[PDB]
Amino acid sequence: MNLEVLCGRINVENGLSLGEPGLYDQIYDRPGLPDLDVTVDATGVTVDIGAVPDSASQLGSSINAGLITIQLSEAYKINHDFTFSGLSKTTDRRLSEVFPITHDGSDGMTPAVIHTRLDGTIVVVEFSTTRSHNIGGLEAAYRTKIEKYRDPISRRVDIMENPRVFFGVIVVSSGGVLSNMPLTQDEAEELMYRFCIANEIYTKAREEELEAISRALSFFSLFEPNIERVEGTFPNSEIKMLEQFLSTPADVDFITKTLKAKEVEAYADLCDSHYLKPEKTIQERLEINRCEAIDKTQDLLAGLHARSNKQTSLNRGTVKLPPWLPKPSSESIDIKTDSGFGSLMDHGAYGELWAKCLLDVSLGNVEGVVSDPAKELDIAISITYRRFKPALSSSARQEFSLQGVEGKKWKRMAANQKKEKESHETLSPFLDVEDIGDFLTFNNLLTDSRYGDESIQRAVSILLEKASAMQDTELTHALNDSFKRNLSSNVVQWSLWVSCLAQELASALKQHCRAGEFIIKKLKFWPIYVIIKPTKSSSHIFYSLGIRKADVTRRLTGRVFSDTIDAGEWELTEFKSLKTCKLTNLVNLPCTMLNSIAFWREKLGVAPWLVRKPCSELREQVGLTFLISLEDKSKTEEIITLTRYTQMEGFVSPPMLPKPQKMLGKLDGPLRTKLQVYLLRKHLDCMVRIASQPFSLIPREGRVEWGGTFHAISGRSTNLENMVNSWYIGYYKNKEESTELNALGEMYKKIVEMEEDKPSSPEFLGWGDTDSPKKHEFSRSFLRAACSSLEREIAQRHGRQWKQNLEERVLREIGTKNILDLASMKATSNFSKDWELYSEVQTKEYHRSKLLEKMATLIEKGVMWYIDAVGQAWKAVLDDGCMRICLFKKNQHGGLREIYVMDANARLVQFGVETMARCVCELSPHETVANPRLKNSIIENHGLKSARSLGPGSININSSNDAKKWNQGHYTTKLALVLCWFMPAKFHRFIWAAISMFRRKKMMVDLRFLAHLSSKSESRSSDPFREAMTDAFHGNRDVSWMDKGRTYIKTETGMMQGILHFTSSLLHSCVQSFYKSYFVSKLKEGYMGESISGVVDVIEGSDDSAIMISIRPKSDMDEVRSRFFVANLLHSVKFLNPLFGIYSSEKSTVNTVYCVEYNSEFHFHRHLVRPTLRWIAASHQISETEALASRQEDYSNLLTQCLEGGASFSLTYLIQCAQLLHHYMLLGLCLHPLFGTFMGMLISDPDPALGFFLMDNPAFAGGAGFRFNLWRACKTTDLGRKYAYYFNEIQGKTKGDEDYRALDATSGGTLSHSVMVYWGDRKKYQALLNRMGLPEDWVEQIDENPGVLYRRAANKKELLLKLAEKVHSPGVTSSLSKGHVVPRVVAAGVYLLSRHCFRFSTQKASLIKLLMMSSISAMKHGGSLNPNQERMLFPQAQEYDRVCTLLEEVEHLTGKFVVRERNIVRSRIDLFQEPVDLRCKAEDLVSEVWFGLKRTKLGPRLLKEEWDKLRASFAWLSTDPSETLRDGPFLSHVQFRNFIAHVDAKSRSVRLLGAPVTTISQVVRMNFFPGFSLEAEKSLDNQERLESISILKHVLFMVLNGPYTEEYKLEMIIEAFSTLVIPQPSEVIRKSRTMTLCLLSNYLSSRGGSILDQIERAQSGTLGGFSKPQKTFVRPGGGVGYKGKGVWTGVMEDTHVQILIDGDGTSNWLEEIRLSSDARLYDVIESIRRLCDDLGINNRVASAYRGHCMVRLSGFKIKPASRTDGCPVRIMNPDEVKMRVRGDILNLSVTIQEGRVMNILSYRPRDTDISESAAAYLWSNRDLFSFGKKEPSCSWICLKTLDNWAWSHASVLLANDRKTQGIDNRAMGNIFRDCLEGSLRKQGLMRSKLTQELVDILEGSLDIESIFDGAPILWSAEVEEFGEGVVAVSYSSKYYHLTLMDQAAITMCAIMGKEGCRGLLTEKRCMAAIREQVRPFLIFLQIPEDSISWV
RNA sequence: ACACAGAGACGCCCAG
RNA sequence: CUGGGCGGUAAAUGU
RNA sequence: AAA
Ligand SMILES: [Mg+2]
Repeated sequence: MNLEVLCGRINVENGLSLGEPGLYDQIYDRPGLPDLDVTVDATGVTVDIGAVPDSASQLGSSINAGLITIQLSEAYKINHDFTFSGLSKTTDRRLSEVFPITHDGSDGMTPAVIHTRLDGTIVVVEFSTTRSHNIGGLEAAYRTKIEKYRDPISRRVDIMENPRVFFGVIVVSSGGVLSNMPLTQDEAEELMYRFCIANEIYTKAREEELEAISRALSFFSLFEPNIERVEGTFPNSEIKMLEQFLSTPADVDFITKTLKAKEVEAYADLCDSHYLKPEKTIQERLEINRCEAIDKTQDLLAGLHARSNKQTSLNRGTVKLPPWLPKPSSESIDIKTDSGFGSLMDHGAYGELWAKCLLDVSLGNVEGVVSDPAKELDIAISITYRRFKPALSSSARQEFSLQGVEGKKWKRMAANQKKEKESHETLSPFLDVEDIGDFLTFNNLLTDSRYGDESIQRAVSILLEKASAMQDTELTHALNDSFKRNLSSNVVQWSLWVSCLAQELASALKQHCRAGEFIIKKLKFWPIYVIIKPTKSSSHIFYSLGIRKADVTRRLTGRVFSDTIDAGEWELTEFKSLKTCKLTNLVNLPCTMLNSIAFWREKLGVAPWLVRKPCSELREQVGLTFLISLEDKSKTEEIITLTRYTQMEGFVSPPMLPKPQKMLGKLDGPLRTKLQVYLLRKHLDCMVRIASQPFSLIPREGRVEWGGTFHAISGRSTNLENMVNSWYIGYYKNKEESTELNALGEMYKKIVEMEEDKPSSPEFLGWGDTDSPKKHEFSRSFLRAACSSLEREIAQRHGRQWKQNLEERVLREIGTKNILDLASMKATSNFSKDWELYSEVQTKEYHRSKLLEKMATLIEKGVMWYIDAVGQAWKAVLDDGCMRICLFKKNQHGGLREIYVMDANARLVQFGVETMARCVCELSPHETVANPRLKNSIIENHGLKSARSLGPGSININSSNDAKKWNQGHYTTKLALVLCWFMPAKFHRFIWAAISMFRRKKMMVDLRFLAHLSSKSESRSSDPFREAMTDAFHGNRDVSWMDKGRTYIKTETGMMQGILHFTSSLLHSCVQSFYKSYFVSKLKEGYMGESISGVVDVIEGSDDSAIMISIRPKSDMDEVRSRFFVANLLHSVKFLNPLFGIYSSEKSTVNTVYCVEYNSEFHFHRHLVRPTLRWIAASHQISETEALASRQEDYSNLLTQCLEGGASFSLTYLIQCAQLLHHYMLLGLCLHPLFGTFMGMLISDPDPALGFFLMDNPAFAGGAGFRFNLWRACKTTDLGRKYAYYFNEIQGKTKGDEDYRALDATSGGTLSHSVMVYWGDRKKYQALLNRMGLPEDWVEQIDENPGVLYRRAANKKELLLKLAEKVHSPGVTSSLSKGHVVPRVVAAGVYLLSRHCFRFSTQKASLIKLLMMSSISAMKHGGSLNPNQERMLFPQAQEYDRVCTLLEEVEHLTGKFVVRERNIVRSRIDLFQEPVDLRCKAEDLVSEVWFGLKRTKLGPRLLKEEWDKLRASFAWLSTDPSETLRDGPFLSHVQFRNFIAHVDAKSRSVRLLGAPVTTISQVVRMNFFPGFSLEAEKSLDNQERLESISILKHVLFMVLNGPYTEEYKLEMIIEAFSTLVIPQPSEVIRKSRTMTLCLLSNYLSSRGGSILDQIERAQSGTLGGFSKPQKTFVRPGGGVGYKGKGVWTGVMEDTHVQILIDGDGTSNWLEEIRLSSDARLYDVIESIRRLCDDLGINNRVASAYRGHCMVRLSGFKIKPASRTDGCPVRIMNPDEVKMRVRGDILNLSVTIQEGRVMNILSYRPRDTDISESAAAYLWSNRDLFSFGKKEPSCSWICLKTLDNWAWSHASVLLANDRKTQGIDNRAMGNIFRDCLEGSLRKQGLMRSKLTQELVDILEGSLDIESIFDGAPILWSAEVEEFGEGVVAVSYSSKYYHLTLMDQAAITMCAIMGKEGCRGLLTEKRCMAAIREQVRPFLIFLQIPEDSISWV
């Protein structure tokens, strides 16, 4: 029907109305039904509509014969949208548009139809249907639909002017129609007919949260893929296997037999492999092992030498660059031919070429060789190369073509063929690697060059001193001098000119040249000339070097450098080649060398400010780093990398021997470089040395240390940290390198090798159990047992209802997904049927498209929910029959990895399974890849459990594991069985089909690879894979994985890398749970039927795993038997691992005592080591961005990540200096002639996002972010004037200057003005935009409806707009193109200074022009920032000021060297936290004001107040969104939203590692340099005026927690508050102790008057507390949880509220709300939500009260009173207050009535708020307060130690009870004893005070004593536990920071004896002559003298 | 020179 | 043998 | 007293 006539026949009067319900009934007779054929599939449901039966009543004319399609998701609401088909205009609007904003929370609610009438009236009609036959049901539905809408519509119309609205509702059932809408009878009859058809079709076919749940549930209920088609298509995809796996139980007898067999096999391997039997001495055993290792190394060397040329002596250079080190000079080109050019030609073809090259340059035309500054200066304020063609004689061309400059044309002749045949040769191990050996130990790299006076050093020093102007202390000068000394060196200058050469080559990389011509160019500073012959930009580029040979002042020593040809006066070099990938390391060379020098000098103990000769060890590390960076080969990295695995075996304890000869499987391979031969020889020597003897464990007092550590490459013995960091030297290589076509055959070899052996019989692939499986089989019963064990664990931890919660979570996570979430920049494959066959796509080019294009078509098709697009993708995959995969290579710091790109439909299908697997993995207590908090929890908390259960002196045993081929080896049926086991039986079909689609993998190959492959039919070659591939492609031989003439490789086994990550993690978790259950079951038993006591902890990731087991022995013999038993248990795992599909790798290290590694984190007892070299190396991998500020912020992020790995602040400062040098070099330092003018002009105006580089304070360098440095710069230098002018123009006070104003604010609090234009990907990005076809006027459409940038959005055009603004994002879309960032940045930096390439935020101007415009600019504004502007711009400026004022306490380099702290743990230092007074968020405030949706929890009155404050800040703001755009200085709402969202405070948390732990002062004193203390010098006058409240908190803590009576405490509090001055309170909504202190001071001073008004104003109208408190529940080590039934009573916005709460165990919940007066309720709701989330209680728990009330409240959302859940909302003097002090609690208690206590404020001092600076401030004012009179005060009130006579007087006070004013007895003694005990434990002596069996789920031949002889005994060592759980317990004492008894213990230890004290605390023994002196300390210990027994 | 237990690049398209 | 015109790829799953 |  129509709506126009229906709305026209409605008369609307002024106001609101509801009409009267008109009950309608059927009148005309009804025909039966048209034909309604309905079928269901994955696409949808098809509704075939037949012909309506004919009748005279014209019923059925609305329908039309045909077919109707409905998607599966919305099949639940079929009656509603088919009975009411039509009659709706769609484009559903909300109440926010036509009605104004009321801020009631009901704005998000929208009706079905909303009609703006032709005369302006508003009519809203609501539809409702029901399958009932009673009139009462229709009346109930009508009343419900009336009442759920009447109240909010009334509230909306009782405010808007001239309201004329009408509300209607239509209820249609199968028995009648009830509606207030006047309708004709025929309309009712046709609606009845449509309802009958709708419910017939439904019977035949059968809040946003609830809608998503219903949609997902309906989809999974109606989804039915044909199982038979899957079984006919995919192998081993029968549901019978799944049903059998879920049906039959396990066979326990088979499990027992298999366990016994594998146990005896493991025992046999352990006994025979490690030479256990017969009896032998340990020395004999290690000698036999060493002989075996020597034999294996020798036969490997012989086998490697067999397939090689002999070639004992060979001439080659590992470094291609010459060792020249010339002095820098000016940029003046000088030929200066003195001996004549004639002496050059008669020295070879190189001499002829160089003579002919220099002769042309001698004949004028010097332009092009050196840039002209004049031309650049006149062009900028308003790339020419010197090409030449020499003679090129034929012999010269031949000799040059030998090097490969023109190798294609000169390929035929015999010399080039000989060279090509010789190139394919592998060098021999016996090559006499001699020069490399003595180059490392003896080199002159670290000798000072005495060059620190030239122009480059002058420029960098000028820039450094300009950057360090803000911080002008002595420390900065010392660190700058150290950096300059590092800069002045031979290696650094060599790297500088090498990097200049590399930048020049990268600039000249893309310059096409004709045949026979070259380019000559001179470097800017050094007198070095290069001749460049460039080929294609992707291909090689050639160069030769020439020097005067009279200007080479210095030269590096060593023979590793390549030979240089001498030609008379000039020295020349041959033609070498590089690519784009190899230029990365050459550019970043000087920064790399500076970082390495600083890092190793700091690590070797040399202080930065000292000057010493270099050590022998230092030169080895720096030379090795230099050689590795220069050679840049992939094979060289592996040898150094495997040193970690071959060296980790030295920690293995008895009875296992260290066997590093397992690593020979990867050391084999070709050796094409001399350096690789040297590294292999040193690796074998280290292997032999490791196999000879293990590492020595020395159990000293308490601590555990390892001895005999040494460096792998050079046999020098070092510390442990040096070895761990030397394990990672191989990371000094370019991670990304290009792949050539003769390569890439290794990938296909890795793919096909596993697939060759697949068991043909499928009986052991899930069908049945078997022992001793093959390379792919597994046992079903073991999987059943593991799944049952993990299910038992989950049911134990997460209760018995975990399955239903998991189902609801899965449905919620899958129901809310849109297509726009899936769209991203990730690539996808276009491989299809037409690409399969060759010889038809040979003359075509294959390309990969982004997922954005594939999702844009789906979005514009008309689907938005992800749950709608799964069916089409699944059907398309099933029809195609195979998953289609593309391949490429990802190069990493390790072995090569194959990466699988995936099709779009396959990705869409895989997303849901990945989501389900993640949801299942979120519950496991062992898995860590989805629970990142667990990896730092399981390892650290093992010590606590070991100490708590077993007791003190436990012995730990650990094992670290890995997997050979995790991606391969896994048959997908196992994963499917596990997932279906862990699911509630409704997802089973979908998971089974989505897994079964995997086993038809078809992987493409490169088309050029096949194009070169098809030409050749004979393979030759020495490897079988090439012959097999050639014969299979040509069809000569037949293989299963590839057929004739196809472009795809077909496999059947394995899962790809990462595609099924979470499912593999779940399987690994099941296996580890089974292992733990088996281990504890066997640990219950013991040797000879004993009972070994211990604890087993297990942790795992994707493939990595770790087992930690600790036991406690009582004697020696049982200790040795227990350790042998544990060795057996840890050795059986590698034989239990063939069961399932694990196949544990060779890199696993087993049976180590006090060490365990997991995810590259090494725990060595209480010393935690993290390799920081891997982060220091990666400190220059910046990303391409639109602005320079983003480059600086990326530098800051990399520096922070480097600091978090663990490094001193001096090292961080030096790394920041290196980053500054790198940035300034990237900004055209050595590529543009006008950089000197640029810096000389820039030093006047330092400006971030303009060219200047800000630098941090040396004391605190990495913790502070970029905003802190911006704030310091704005408050220190002239940047504040420009920022003030910019912000004033933003305010609108200063108008004009349309193009001068800055609007775009980059993330990080940096508003920007300009952006560079020239992007290489910009044309590609434009093409990408063209091929998707977005609307052009997206900004015009987004300004019309701005409410889509703040909501989820539902309209299709809304989604198109959101996608359009997603593509046009400034950062992500333009930056994720990626590539080799550094070479392209270098190439663009040759013209960035002087060329029009910057765009305003349309004239394009140079950087110098931008500097001139900024000169005629805000520099003339001359105004500073006011506190309002600073508070708006920096929302955390107070924390910045506090940190800065604390920071300047350290300004001088004075300190003492101390012993290094040997207890390293992690920490979480919180700083720069979110402000408490801000009370709101800008974006949330704007969203709530403009669109009325609940973002912030602020009431409408507070919203009005904050809006008035913001309007005071910004004048052009207004409630109407459209008014703000034109009035304000903004172009579009996108820019406004970006500007608003960018400037908002974010909390900054650092995670330092070091000694356990103001705290900033402690971490800046300890971590400045290891073994050194910074020793800050404080100023007295600062802390009293900066934070006087901290002194008050200190005094309050030391008074309340102290030995004082209550009256004395009251008087002390009164006088302390009277003496100090406290600022006035600030209004906050979050509870704070500072505000309570201010209120307490104002109350006791009585200055504010009515204290209740002040309290309610400070807490924003909130008053009250607990009338009946809640009884406490003792918590296991924490504050007592308040449980029971209680009441919260108070006032809130002039309303007498009363809240009833209840809780049980975990949290409290709302029970009942009683309120005095309704008035406005919404402010009450927001206030009570703030109270609830401040006190931690929840609203989700349902209430049992079913009685009558006014409204319901559930989940902090208002609900109609008809519904039954949620909390009911039923409506029901300053002289009385006083001071009351409880135990460590202050309260302003004021009882409401007699019989109960009513307190309204709280304050408990803690252990944090104690400062030594506050104690010193109290010491200066010792006579001011009353505490200076007696001895307990001035020592307990202040913080100081106790003197000898002082503690003697204290002891004689202790001996007698006496009576002293407010001093007390027996409690002062308690705190004294606690302080003395804590002081005792710090120095030593006194020790710090501190299951899923398998059954319910289901000898003595060795000498032992001899095989464990010669080993230390560990139970007699008394070694402590490790982990942060133990460490944090020892600091739990409240009086930890007390020095009141340290000197007492120092004096007592000497007089008593180190062993004597321990005997005293155990046996109570002492001798009399020292008893006379320890008797005062015996009364301090409160131990009687008659009890202690004398010796 | 680069890559590789010899699968490739060492310019490509034209026009005469 | 000359002469003219140039543009690529590179990017996978998760927190 | 605390999340
Ligand atoms: Mg592995």
